[PDB]
Amino acid sequence: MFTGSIVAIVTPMDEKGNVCRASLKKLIDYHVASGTSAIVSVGSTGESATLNHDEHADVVMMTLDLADGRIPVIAGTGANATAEAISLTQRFNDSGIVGCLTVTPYYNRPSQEGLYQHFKAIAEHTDLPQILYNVPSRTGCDLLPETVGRLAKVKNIIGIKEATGNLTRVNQIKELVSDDFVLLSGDDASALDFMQLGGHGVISVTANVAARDMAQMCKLAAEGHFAEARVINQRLMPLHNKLFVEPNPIPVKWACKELGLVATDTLRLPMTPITDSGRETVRAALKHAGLL
Amino acid sequence: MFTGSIVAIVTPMDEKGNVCRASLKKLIDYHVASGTSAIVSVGSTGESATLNHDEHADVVMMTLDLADGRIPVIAGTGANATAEAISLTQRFNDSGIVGCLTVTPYYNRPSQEGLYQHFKAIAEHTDLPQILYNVPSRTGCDLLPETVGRLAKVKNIIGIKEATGNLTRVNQIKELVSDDFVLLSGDDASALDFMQLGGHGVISVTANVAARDMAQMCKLAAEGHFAEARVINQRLMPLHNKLFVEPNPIPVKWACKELGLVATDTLRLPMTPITDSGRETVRAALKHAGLL
Amino acid sequence: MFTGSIVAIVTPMDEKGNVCRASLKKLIDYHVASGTSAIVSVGSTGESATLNHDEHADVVMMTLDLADGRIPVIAGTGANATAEAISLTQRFNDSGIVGCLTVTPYYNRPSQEGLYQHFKAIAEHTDLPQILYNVPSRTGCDLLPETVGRLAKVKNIIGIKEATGNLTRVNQIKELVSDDFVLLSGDDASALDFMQLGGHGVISVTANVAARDMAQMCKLAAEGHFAEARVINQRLMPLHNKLFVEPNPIPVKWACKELGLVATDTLRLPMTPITDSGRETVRAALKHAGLL
Amino acid sequence: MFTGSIVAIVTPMDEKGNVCRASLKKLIDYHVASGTSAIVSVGSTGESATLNHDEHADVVMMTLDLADGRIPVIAGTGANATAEAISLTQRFNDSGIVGCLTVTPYYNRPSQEGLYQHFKAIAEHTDLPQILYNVPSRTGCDLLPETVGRLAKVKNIIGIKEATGNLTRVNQIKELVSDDFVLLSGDDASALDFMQLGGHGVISVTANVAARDMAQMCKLAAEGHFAEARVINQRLMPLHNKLFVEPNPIPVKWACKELGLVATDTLRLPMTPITDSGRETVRAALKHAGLL
Ligand SMILES: [K+]
Ligand SMILES: [K+]
Ligand SMILES: [K+]
Ligand SMILES: [K+]
Repeated sequence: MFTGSIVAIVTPMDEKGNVCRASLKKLIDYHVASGTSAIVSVGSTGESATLNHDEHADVVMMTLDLADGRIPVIAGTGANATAEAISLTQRFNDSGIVGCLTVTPYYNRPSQEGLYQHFKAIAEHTDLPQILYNVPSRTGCDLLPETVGRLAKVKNIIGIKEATGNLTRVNQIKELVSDDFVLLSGDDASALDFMQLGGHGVISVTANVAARDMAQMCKLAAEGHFAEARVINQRLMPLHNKLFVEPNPIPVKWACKELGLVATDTLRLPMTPITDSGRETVRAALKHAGLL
Repeated sequence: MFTGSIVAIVTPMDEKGNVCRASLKKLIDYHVASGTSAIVSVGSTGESATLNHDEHADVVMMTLDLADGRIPVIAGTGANATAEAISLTQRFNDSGIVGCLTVTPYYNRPSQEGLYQHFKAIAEHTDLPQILYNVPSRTGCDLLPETVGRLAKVKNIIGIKEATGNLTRVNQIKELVSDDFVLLSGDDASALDFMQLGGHGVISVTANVAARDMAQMCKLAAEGHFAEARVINQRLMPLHNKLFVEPNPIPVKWACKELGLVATDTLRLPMTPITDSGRETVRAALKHAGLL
Repeated sequence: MFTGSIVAIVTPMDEKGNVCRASLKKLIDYHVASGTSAIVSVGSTGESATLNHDEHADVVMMTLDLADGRIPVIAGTGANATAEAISLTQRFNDSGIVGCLTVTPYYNRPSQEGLYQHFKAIAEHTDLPQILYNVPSRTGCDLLPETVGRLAKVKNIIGIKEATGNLTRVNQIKELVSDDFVLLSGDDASALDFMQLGGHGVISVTANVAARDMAQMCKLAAEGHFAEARVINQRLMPLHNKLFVEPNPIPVKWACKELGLVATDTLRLPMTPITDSGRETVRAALKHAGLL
Repeated sequence: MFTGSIVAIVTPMDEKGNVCRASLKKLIDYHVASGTSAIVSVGSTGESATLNHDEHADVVMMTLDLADGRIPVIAGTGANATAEAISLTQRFNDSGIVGCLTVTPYYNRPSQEGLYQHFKAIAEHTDLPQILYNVPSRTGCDLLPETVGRLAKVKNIIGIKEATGNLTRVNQIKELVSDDFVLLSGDDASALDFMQLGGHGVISVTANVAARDMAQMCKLAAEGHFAEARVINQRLMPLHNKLFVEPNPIPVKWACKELGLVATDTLRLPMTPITDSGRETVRAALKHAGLL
């Protein structure tokens, strides 16, 4: 539910750019079959940026329905206005979702005090477990360990998706929070390293197309079998890197379509279709992972 | 008007975070009297992030009404979803605004081709002049001179607010675009340098509280009187820097309240009240500028 | 000899700026008593920058003499001219030193091919074991894992001091080199993390003044007792950070003098004496480590 | 002379890496004929890093001799040990050089106070004009405008080569120093911008192969004819960039050989020969500049 291989699942779309139920069902069946631990619905990889809150909610509810209790579902609930974050979270109160993934406000670059008040207010308006999400390269701000420690004192703030790729954050956060506070990687290429340092799992883009390998890798890591996990990691490393050859989720949607997991690789503007060079790069990575 | 001193105006709020018409009137009267070239309504400094589109539109309409033809108004129209940008833009068609200030999508980090398709589509569906807005520190993406050059070929894409603070961009862009394309600094501390290199004006935070000095500085710059402009710039430099001592528009709103231009310095979360240290810093800068 | 807690030992000086033998002897006795694994003589912390090659060699030979076979000594041999690196290394051929620490050329920013040819040529002119040293913040260049792998194929290139503080390098290098290639941290604040990921020890500044704790921490790490090691790390973390409050080795020399380990904290220009604020910061860190 | 186009001249070498007098003569004759303002002898581009001080001095003396009073010569005198800088400077006292170009210490990352004491001591022990040289990408430290202002008060500290490429530095420094203090760009690609902002000249790599165009460009810039200067700059821009496609001076030495200005393009390790791809890139840039 908040450990192991968690997929930041794509929102598959028809050619008109609306959610494709047949494709979503196929994806969710795949994750259940693959041993994926949970699904993050309408996170970054799910095109939270270009779905309105009604559409977002429709996808989350559809994902929950189709999951049919077989696999836990975490809703993306991020917003750069605290009022909007609260409103979006309230949509899922008493819904069946097991928790929320909520990103530091983007664009407006709040202070560490602002981040504290933001997440505290959100937490106060829900009984749902909250996973903080830090990704400075996308947001323009950086939720530092000290503030994470402050926020971990709030009862329902229970973990962090740390997407900096800065591995020193693992033990910096760990020393300031209780032993049951969950540390999850948001950076596929460093996620095994992140678990080797004490992290409890990954919210993963790669898991969209290598769900089985990712589940296996994280199980091995949790068991302390890092050399064995590393063999899998090495097979997946080109995907971990090349799934960001063009902006996420352009490559991973293409990959999903290539593997027959979704009907179309359609995205919403300003995401654009994969370049020819992109296709070949990603195809090479899939081949390296043994997925073709 | 798209040259000279253009204020990125604060959205003054009462204690409930709602727009304060009386305060907005005072500000607009102040800019009319002080020679400001135009008003950017609900840009970053106007808390675009935390107003919903309906509130956003209300503020722009209120600003047009209060302006009453005395000073041109430019609407902030940025969104990270191309469909949303287009929809927001339509709310202002035939409103009386003279143009739109439209930011590169934030958080989703589109490619250069993505940015091209975003702004092209926005421009296609309006007759209004469009001013592009690049601010990588906030958005996570960087609209490069090559792509600005492509976009400048679109009839109604007329200029750019360049907020990198990287002065090499001025002549990189200038050489790729027609001589009527407007280059506006979005970085107060480097704006005079930007104008000296070929820039046509500034969309300014400092202009909120030093409107007359900014207007004169920009006129002198336009006339080639850089040494004379620089004397004014030097007295404003502490403001140019310290208005960002805490997240914009926290400092400038406090400054406006201290001068009596607005009734309260209230903001919306995740912006929080200025710190005591911040007040001291900002106060000092106002005094250096001769404003208190 | 190339694992555990290795000290990048200061070059203690009299008030005239020349090596102080009495102080060097006291330091070396301290390291023997403390269980320090080896001594790096005239590395960065030893003011390699401001000693000429004759003076450098005198200090290395004095350190070797005073060690008297009780503790292995690694000579700093870095130079940004390959001819000079070769000449400096040749001074120590058949001397008693057990190996060399050789930094990527600084200032002239060679290519990865240049780095390869540099280190290959050096290795070819000596039988001594070579430890590569990467510290981009000081040198302006970055020896990447791929090139490390290339160089590890040379018989006497046997390890790396990785001072980037970028923990992802550990497993990137490890996968490209043989199992007996040594990975050492050059970044005290992340060194435990570095060992947790597979590193074999640290070449440490902190060990100058906390030799016992550092030895104990590294032993615990090598044994897989990371929680226990972490308790020591937490006690030392303020030193790990604050020993760079002013340029290394200004703080650590002051610390050594304060602990009675050296007679004077004299350095050579352009290093300047510790500031008053500096003194208090470092004193607080020593107190936190229980060393006062 | 400390204004206009100043060439950072290559140290031409035979196949053994020894200075080639015949090639150096050709280069000097070329700069005399092409209107270059002065020659910087054994700066970065002259492989200061890989000549020992005696060879360094030989090249400077040979350059004075060949110049034969026809063009002023500035000696590179930088060292990261203040005592060494002073000693090197004395080798040139009463030599006929008109001044020294002295870099911020590299690798040891001194404080601003350290830099102050370094350059003050150097200036004290010579009558020669000193030009400070700031290039953080290479040295690991950054001489800030405040400290430049302090140093400019020293009689014989007369100017600065500012190689950051950060154009805001021009007027930050200018406002802190007297009107006779010389501001010289050390970044070819931004040099015209630097001059437009108030800079007095450039210490240039590009001038090695486009001496006449550089001399005219700088004269036009000095006269305020920026649009006319910019046309020349645009034909040189590919060289300004691609002369750093591989580490300086690898590209410019190859370019000199291709034009027939020098007999061989040999460098000293850790510089290695230009790649085939590099040749292609550089060749293209020469052609764009009209030189081949
Ligand atoms: K909690
Ligand atoms: K246009
Ligand atoms: K080896
Ligand atoms: K002076």
